[PDB]
Amino acid sequence: RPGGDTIFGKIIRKEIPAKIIFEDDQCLAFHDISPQAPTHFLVIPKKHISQISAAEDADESLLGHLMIVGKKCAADLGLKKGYRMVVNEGSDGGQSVYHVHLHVLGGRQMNWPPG
Amino acid sequence: RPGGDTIFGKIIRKEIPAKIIFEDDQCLAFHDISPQAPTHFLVIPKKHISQISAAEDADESLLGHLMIVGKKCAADLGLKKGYRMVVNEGSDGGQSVYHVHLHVLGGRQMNWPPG
Ligand SMILES: Nc1ncnc2c1nc(Br)n2[C@@H]1O[C@H](COP(=O)(O)O)[C@@H](O)[C@H]1O
Ligand SMILES: Nc1ncnc2c1nc(Br)n2[C@@H]1O[C@H](COP(=O)(O)O)[C@@H](O)[C@H]1O
Repeated sequence: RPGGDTIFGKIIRKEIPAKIIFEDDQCLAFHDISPQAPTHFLVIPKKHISQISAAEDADESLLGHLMIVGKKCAADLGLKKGYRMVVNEGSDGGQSVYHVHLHVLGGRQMNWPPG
Repeated sequence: RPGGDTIFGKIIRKEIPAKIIFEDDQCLAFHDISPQAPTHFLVIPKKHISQISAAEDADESLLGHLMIVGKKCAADLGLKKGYRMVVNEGSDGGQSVYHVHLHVLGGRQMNWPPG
C-alpha cells in the first residue's frame, strides 16, 4: 500500500473519496472536511513522510513544492486578499494525522496568535 | 542593498541587531520580538521574495529549505513535544512585513483554529 497507511494514504490510493482540487505526480490537494475558514484545503505529498521532524534533507524540494501548489490553488480559488499556511507538528502542534500535510486557509481575516 | 528594503533586509545586512540562532548561505533564523509562544522564531531567506504569491517555481528548494532549517532549529531549542509552522500571506493572512518568512512556534499547546 503506497502513500502510507493513514487516512491520507487511503485518499491517495482513491480508496476513500475526496474533493480533489489539484493533483500532479508529486502531491495532491483537497478540501478539508472540517473547514476553519471559508476556503480551507490541504496539500499532501504522495510520498509518505510521517511528520516534518522526519523529513530528510533530500525532501527539501518536495516540501517547497507543497507551498508552490498551495499558492497556485489558492489563486485558483480566488484568494486575492491572502491566506495563511500551517503545518502542524506533533502533540503541541496539534497533529492528529501522521502524514505530512499543509493547511491553506483563507476567505476571512486570520487572527493572531495563530492558535 | 541586498536582502531587499524591509525590516528583515536590515537584519540580513546586520544593520539592526537580532538574536541569530542559525545562519547559512541561504537563510537566517532569529527569535521573534513579540513571541506568541514560549519559543517563537522566524526563518527568512536572504533572497528577497516579497510574499509567497510572488515565489517562482525555481524558488521551490529555497522554500523547502526554510522548513528543514525550522525543523533543525526547533530541535536545537528543545521542542520535543512539537510545534506549528506558519506563513502569512497578504492582508487576510496578517502579513505586515513584505519579505517571505516562516514562523515556528512551540513550547505550549497550540490551539485550533490557527487564528
Ligand atoms: N477524509 C478527510 N478529508 C478531508 N480532510 C480531512 C479528512 N480526514 C481528516 Br482527519 N481531515 C482533516 O485533516 C486535518 C488534520 O490536520 P492536523 O493533523 O494538522 O490536525 C483536520 O483539519 C481534518 O478536518
Ligand atoms: N526586528 C525584529 N526582530 C524580530 N522579529 C521582528 C522584528 N520586527 C518585526 Br515586525 N518582528 C516580527 O515580525 C513578525 C511579522 O510577521 P507577519 O508579517 O507574518 O505578521 C511579527 O511576529 C513581529 O513580532
